[PDB]
Amino acid sequence: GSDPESSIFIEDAIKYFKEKVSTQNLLLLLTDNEAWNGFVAAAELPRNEADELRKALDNLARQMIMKDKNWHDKGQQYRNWFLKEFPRLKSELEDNIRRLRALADGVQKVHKGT
Repeated sequence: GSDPESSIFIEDAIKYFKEKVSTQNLLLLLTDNEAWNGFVAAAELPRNEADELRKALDNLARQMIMKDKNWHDKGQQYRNWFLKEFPRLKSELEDNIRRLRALADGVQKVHKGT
């Protein structure tokens, strides 16, 4: 009754990243540092959950990196950033994650949002 509830947000965000988002798509968010910060800095997430998210996704990635060199194979998920950020923007990944975060606060309300 005086907690951030980051853990709930992490597990339920990983559900959004595994069920709603493809693994091959989230690995391209993880591989590039500016892409991940483009998500987190937009979502304004504290370093605690900011890391716990990518670390939980890095356990999903931990089993992959043993055989997959796809991380630096060619680097071209798409030929342009326009082609990447057009079906959905990094602010949409942020939006859906801010929903999950404010739902964690929706249970707790110690972090005085509204």
